[PDB]
Amino acid sequence: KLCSLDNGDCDQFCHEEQNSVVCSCARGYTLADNGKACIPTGPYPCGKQTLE
Amino acid sequence: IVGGQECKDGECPWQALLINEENEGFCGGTILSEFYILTAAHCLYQAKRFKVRVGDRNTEQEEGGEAVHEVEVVIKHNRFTKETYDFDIAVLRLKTPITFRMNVAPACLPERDWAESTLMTQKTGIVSGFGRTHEKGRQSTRLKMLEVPYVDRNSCKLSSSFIITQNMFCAGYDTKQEDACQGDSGGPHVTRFKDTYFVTGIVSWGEGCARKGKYGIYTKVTAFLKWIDRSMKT
Ligand SMILES: CCc1c(N2CCOCC2=O)cccc1S(=O)(=O)N[C@@H](Cc1cc(-c2ccc(Cl)s2)on1)C(=O)N1CCC(OC)CC1
Ligand SMILES: [Ca+2]
Repeated sequence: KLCSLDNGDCDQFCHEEQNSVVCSCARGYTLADNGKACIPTGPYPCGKQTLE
Repeated sequence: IVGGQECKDGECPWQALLINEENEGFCGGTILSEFYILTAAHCLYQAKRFKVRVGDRNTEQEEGGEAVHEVEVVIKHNRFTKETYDFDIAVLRLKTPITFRMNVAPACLPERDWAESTLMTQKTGIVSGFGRTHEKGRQSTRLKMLEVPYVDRNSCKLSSSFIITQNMFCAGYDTKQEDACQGDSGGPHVTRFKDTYFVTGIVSWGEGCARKGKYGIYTKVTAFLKWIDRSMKT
């Protein structure tokens, strides 16, 4: 249930607070309009295997 | 690294190499941000003063993307004990900011509750370094990576002849000849979630290298996440 089932559809961190899933992102990322996906604020974000 | 595969272009960008006055590498490290490097406390006894190398994959020849940064503040944990390797954590502050590129990128610091519930419950983890290829062998000139699976606490304690504290965790194989070695110490242990890599451990110690019935001991980052955030302000 919630964060236990598919990480609550969050791209990164998941935490429960009086019902309904709350998604959050790490430093160098911004939370998307859907409130689940993490969008980078720079060209080289953390934890990503670079190609360019 | 005993066995495994070598790091390719952009595969291991969080890797940092601690070098002495003769450019020789002694310990590994993890890039957290533009100014901060995560390493082991025991590594600050090998050589001092020391420097930090980023974007290095091959030691015998200089590569297009390598950079040398000097340490400003050395935040070594006060509760560190060389007799057991408990509280084996150190945060380094640099004089100049790190420029991120193809071989240089940081690794995300996860949230304490989410890392224990989601990251620690994962099947495998990834370790990297310029360490020994064999237990008695020489240090690798090429940067190597290895997929190490998480080992349960009971199996971890029963296998070890030395004490395993709450700040320590087991990862690796039981009989297979694949484990981290001497020189990899202070290096990164990353756990993959979707397509993002998070800091979960620090290469600490072990009863030899890839020995049957023995695992690799790592410093548990989860127990020090509040300490790392406090160190990043000063
Ligand atoms: C039992 C481990 C140990 C110790 N320790 C460390 C912590 O607990 C007590 C103790 O006896 C001390 C000296 C030698 C050995 S050992 O049996 O020869 N294994 C050695 C071999 C080794 C093992 C590793 C690994 C580190 C992380 C891995 Cl995962 S494997 O790196 N080197 C060792 O752990 N050393 C400590 C660090 C280092 O100094 C830079 C080189 C030696
Ligand atoms: Ca080089």
